Amino acid sequence: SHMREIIERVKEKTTIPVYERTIENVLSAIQASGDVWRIVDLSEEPLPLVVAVVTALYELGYVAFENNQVILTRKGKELVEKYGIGPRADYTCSHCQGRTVEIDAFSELLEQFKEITRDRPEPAHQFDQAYVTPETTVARVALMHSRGDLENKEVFVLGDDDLTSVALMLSGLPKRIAVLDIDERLTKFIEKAADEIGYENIEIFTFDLRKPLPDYALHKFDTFITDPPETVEAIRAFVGRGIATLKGPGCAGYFGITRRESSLDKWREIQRVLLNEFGVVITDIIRNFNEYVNWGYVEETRAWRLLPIKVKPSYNWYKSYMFRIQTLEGSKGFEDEITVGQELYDDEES
Amino acid sequence: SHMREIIERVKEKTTIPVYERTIENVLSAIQASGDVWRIVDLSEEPLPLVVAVVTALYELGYVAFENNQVILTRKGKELVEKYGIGPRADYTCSHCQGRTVEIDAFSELLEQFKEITRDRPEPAHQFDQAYVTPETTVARVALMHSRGDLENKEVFVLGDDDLTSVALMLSGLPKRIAVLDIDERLTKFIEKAADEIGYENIEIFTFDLRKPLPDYALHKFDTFITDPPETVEAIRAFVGRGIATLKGPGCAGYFGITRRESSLDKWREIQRVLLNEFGVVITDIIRNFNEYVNWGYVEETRAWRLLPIKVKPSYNWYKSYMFRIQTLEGSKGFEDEITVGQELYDDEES
Ligand SMILES: [Fe+3]
Repeated sequence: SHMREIIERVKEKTTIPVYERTIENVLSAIQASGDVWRIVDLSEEPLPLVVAVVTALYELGYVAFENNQVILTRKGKELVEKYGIGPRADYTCSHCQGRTVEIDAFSELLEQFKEITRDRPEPAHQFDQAYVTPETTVARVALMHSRGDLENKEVFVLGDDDLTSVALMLSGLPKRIAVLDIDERLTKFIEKAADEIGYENIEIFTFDLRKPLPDYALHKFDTFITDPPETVEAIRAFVGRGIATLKGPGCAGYFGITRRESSLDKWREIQRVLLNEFGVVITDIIRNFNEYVNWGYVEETRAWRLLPIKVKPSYNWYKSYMFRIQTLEGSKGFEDEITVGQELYDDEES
Repeated sequence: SHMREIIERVKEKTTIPVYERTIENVLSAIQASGDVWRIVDLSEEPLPLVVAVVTALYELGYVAFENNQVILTRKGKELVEKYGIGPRADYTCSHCQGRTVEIDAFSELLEQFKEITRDRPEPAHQFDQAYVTPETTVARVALMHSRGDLENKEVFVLGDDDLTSVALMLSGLPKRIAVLDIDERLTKFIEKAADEIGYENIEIFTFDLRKPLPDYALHKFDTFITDPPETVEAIRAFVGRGIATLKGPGCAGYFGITRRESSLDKWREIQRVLLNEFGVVITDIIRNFNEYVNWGYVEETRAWRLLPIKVKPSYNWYKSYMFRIQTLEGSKGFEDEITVGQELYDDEES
């Protein structure tokens, strides 16, 4: 009863749920790659859970670390063989990078975005607070336009590390754009890009999000976009605040949810929030739509700290799914005070 | 108050919910195409609802029918300018048709599936009883394998007009495949294909789906795939039964849901069944992944019957979204006897 032993070992190391499928996913990934960052990517299990699993595996003799790779031992090869776990294949589409949309027609926008963002603020120095690639940004415009959520729409951008607002301005599509960010380096940069483009229908909000929305944000938008912190409670706050900015039925929201930091037991809870507390409908969930830029900022992670391989990731391993929602009769957002501080941003899953 | 008048007119014609966004979707579609089947495709509103809308628009002076095309009158154009409604754009990826998966690595499977099915049972002559293209079918295999849900897995195929089991047999991936279908022309053909391929791990079930699952199907599979009829009650039944065939947490379901026949209010109800009745998580929702073959079998539709345009579709206009779900701790299917009748394949959404 090999698998049962592995499961119990991993459970000693985390409170995140552990299933056989968990082990299997990791095992499958390992056979495809020895790179820890890719293992996390391919397994689509949360980072701390992969670290727990890999640790449990090593402890029990199933894996080794050799020439800086994570690898199956003789005993490991027997294990995957016994359970019929093959290496994880992938067929992500090479032109759209799995995004479902192609950006050929936004070639000029892409280029103008890369140029204008030459000296954008540098990212915060954590792997999970990076901004998305330019291609992601432009692919988001493409998506949102193709669903009819941009042209002559009033669009609210809640947090804009990504500089989605800049893209939106270069698109010429919206009627107006509001951005909420207290990062004054961001909002200043956004202003400058606006002045440079001559775009007049942009506004900067700086209210406290923990506080009820002001009357100039409440029910005043057609579409919002946000990237919430990966906790249920932050998703409720950020997405629910986004929903509360919407006018009424027929409006759209876009946001990112990761497999890197949120287990599928957490995803279930997030989905029940959206469908029961808010009463909206999820119209799209697109795997790895969002690709985050990698600067090697992983040195605080347990993966870096406590595992013997100390190789930085060599590609944009950190990706999130695009969720699209739409409002309907009886939909609602989250309008209460957000009464938890920095604890909003972490949970039991690290 | 133009818009409010149109909404009222449309509500006289249907019990499906009607929003300003509904009208907008349609109007947006009309400016992109005059082909009624394309209008339904681009608007992503259900067929009868689009009919209602077009009819209302026509009655109120905003649309006309000319050269077999649905077009805007002068008064219509003034309507869309006033409300800022532009033509619907689309950026679906050319290479993968939006599926997120490319099938170049499956060129041999594709060729073999087309050859082996040259003489397949001809479709039922209902636009919505069609089977999917070969490319759809191969793209499903790629998708399901990329998530680790095929290789040495036991796969339950509930209804198989699409002949997925045949693709799956040619792929060589699963440990075993069971198909439930009472259309003996199909199951016979599946047997013929299995014998021709030499595949021995295929089984045909024919039990009554309304009756509780037998002990040889209950909790015996790793993955199921089904295309349910589109009513809340039928998705509860078909998807729920598929879930009751799975072993436990960590198992996968794949099925199709359309925008053609199910309003987004309906999708909300559907996802509440999945998240609250079954306790499953939706890991992917990919628009138009499934493309159905068109043979012009639309003569029963209101669209055909009552509009002055009488052109048959010139392309594969009928498409559904791919949902993937995964089981988790506390997940459950639908194990009860179904007492409701054919009443299950019919809803007020026509
Ligand atoms: Fe593609």
